Amino acid sequence: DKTVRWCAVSEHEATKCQSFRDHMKSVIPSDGPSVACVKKASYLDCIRAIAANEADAVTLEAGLVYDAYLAPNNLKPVVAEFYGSKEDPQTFYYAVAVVKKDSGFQMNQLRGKKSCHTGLGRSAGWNIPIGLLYCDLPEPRKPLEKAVANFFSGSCAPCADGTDFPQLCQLCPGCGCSTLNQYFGYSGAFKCLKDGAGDVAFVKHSTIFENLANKADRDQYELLCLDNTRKPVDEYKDCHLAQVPSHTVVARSMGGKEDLIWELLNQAQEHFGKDKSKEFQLFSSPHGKDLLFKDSAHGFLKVPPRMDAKMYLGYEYVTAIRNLREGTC
Ligand SMILES: [Fe+3]
Repeated sequence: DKTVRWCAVSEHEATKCQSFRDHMKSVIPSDGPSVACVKKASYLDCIRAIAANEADAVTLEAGLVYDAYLAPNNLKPVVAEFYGSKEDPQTFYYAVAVVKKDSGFQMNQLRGKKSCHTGLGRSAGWNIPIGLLYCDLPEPRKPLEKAVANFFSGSCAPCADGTDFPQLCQLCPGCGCSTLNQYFGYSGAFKCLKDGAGDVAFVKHSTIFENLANKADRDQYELLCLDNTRKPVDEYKDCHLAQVPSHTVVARSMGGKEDLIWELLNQAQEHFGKDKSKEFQLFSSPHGKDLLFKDSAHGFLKVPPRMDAKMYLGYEYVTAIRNLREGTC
């Protein structure tokens, strides 16, 4: 069943990918799916490599799936992550704004505060919050990156160009686009908040639970709700910025190996899915969080035949992104 060339971003993911390869070989027969690992410094290099037929698959944050669809890449989503539980699979999650208790400010008082984002172009960390704050940003609002930099009084926006928009990396110099940057991703943005670098972290509903095991510690944090009030972190269903689509594995439109990608991942979730193995775990890792797949994922679901990015994401989310680039107040 041939080999799937997986694209790992940076060393932590590369290590998890090698383990994935090794463990799959020990359980899957020389007749089944195998995994090869291609290491890149950023997801952008992964999209390039896959379009150039040098790699086959990579799991992309949903907000990045739309971009990957554009030419000359035209990658398509083939396998989606799902969350919650196997009994009731959720193909969406909640974007929330975590803050520290007693910090004294609401959503409409974010101007001048310091922000921690999962990464530029990502759903919860960027598209949803910046989409909501768009008109609050000072003019000229284009380029958006600078308008955001001027709005806050220091930020960490992984993957943003620190040369053109220096304040966007004030909280994480260089704005590294990988786990090499300790403040990259959901847990990285949260650490940026915990460490006291930022005042707010735009992450998902499970993020704080993934980083603080004791409720007493979580009680020192809160969420910013859209009605300009705050609520406990366990009340995200009644205090979130929006619901967004699951992250998805993408592949080429031509000779993309989506059939083998699904076969690989479907067998992988049975052998190494949640609570399945004591040797290897697809959804966790001793090397870090959200490596290759999100830790909050509980399994995979195959994307319908030939579905493209726009259709996968849905009209509501697609409109948001488009309205982020355009915008009018
Ligand atoms: Fe996300």
